[PDB]
Amino acid sequence: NNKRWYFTREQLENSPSRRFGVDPDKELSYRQQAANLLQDMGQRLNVSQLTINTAIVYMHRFYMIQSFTRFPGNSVAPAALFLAAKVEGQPKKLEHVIKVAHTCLHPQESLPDTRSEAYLQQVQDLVILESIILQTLGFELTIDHPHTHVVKCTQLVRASKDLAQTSYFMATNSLHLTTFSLQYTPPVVACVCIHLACKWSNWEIPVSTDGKHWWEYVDATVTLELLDELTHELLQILEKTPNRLKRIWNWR
Amino acid sequence: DSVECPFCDEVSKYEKLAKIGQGTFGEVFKARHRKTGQKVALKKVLMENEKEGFPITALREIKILQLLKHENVVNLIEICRTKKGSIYLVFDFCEHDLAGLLSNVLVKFTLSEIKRVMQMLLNGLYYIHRNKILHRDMKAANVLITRDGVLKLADFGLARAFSLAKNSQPNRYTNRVVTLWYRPPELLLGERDYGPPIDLWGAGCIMAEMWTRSPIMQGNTEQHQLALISQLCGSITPEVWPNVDNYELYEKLELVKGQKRKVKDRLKAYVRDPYALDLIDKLLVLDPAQRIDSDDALNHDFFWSDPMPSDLKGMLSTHLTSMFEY
Repeated sequence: NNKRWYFTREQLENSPSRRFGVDPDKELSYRQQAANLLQDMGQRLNVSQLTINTAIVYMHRFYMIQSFTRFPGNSVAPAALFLAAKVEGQPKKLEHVIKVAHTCLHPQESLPDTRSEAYLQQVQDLVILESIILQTLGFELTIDHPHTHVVKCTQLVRASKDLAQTSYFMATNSLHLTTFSLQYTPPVVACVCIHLACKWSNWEIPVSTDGKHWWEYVDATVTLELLDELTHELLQILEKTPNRLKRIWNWR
Repeated sequence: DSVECPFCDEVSKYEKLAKIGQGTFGEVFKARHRKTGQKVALKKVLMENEKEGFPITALREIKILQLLKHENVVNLIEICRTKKGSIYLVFDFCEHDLAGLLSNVLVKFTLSEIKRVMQMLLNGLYYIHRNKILHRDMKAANVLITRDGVLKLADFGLARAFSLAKNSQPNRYTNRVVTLWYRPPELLLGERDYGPPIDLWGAGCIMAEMWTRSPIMQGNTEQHQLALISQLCGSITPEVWPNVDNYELYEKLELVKGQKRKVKDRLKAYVRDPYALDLIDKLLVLDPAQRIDSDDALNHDFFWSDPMPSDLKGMLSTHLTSMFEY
């Protein structure tokens, strides 16, 4: 049902990769790295961030079933993206995605002979992997993202353009850096994004005319206590990320 | 070695039985769960060439079937693998299809039963349309009925999603869709901004097909069709169909100018009920924007006249214990 791809903290602890020698810390970075690879590729292939996100979700879910020690991020990403593209109405041609994947992972080396056996094999290799992805995901490829509610969630607190922008940034980085999307519904993540965006922008959301906080209008299950814990984890990993926070820093 | 796969069962857990439908992009077996005897239909994903990984149109179909969960729409149970590799679409098995019934002469429909069929068929269209989907392949063959007399629309292979065309940019959908005979005029004249009404037309061709037991307008090509249609509905003119001129094929296709609407008349001999006739008529309307819609069609007096819609179960069983399919 609709809980298959949502997990508990203990479940995330005992991942497929953990059971093969991978430390929690190690693993979380494999994810971030894959995400980065995706982000990079997707930009070059000129696909929407929406598509790149879908890819990233596929990737996340995938490695809740498969282990990094059996499937290296570097091989899964291109396949994930390739799939995301078709799924989101921006198909990219198979050769085209291999070329771009090559130059990202080996900026020096030159593309093999598109007629050789070497090349032909990495072409078969990607199709195979995309298949494995499909199967591992039980062909459940329709994905919903925080960004959908965060456009609606910012409109709900009549936010500034800046506060909106900032929110999206949180949203998108949440996808790259954390496993929130494997734990909390898109609505919820959107709240976490906006909350932190306020705290960062020293913005105070006014209590309802009733006494109800703004988030109750989005997902009833949301308690300030939670928001504070998540925004803390999110900010923590953001601080560890180079130059990242710089992009939303008020310099005036 | 082997890879973990919790959410995609091997199709081995089903025992193939008999090839039941040989449609395009469809190789349809019947099958039996080796454990529960549960009957299903297996549609193997064609991979004829597909030099671009998993067939996108397949992904489309798959997205759509997952979205449509309704009593008059066929049911996707799951998807299965083979362990080259193969992918199978698994549906709930249905015992008959309208094509198999209309052709078999051992079968007869009372006026009330026919009413139920159309009521079920139009309700299913109302649903998918309400979900912004076009079926784009209306034909008796794609209309199934279960043992318990439940009509289900099937084969969404050609189906696609549709959007509200404003912002001053008309849509560009594909034009060469839906079988020739059941195809509407908008498509023949080369339209690319069409909508729900194209399925409604199909539905028309079926209504008649319920009494005539045979596809009413059989044409060799797109030109022989357009004529054949005009020879029933009348001549295509701006008078009857406003702005029909704008089509590049209007008379740039040598259309027959002298024709007057002879639909009710040409059918009276087959279908007697005056209500049924009046419906078939508002369904086979030339101008798509003047053709009756799913909602209004249901509210038509036809579905609310002395011979009220009946359930079918009794007939199906008493009638035949065999499943009608080519």
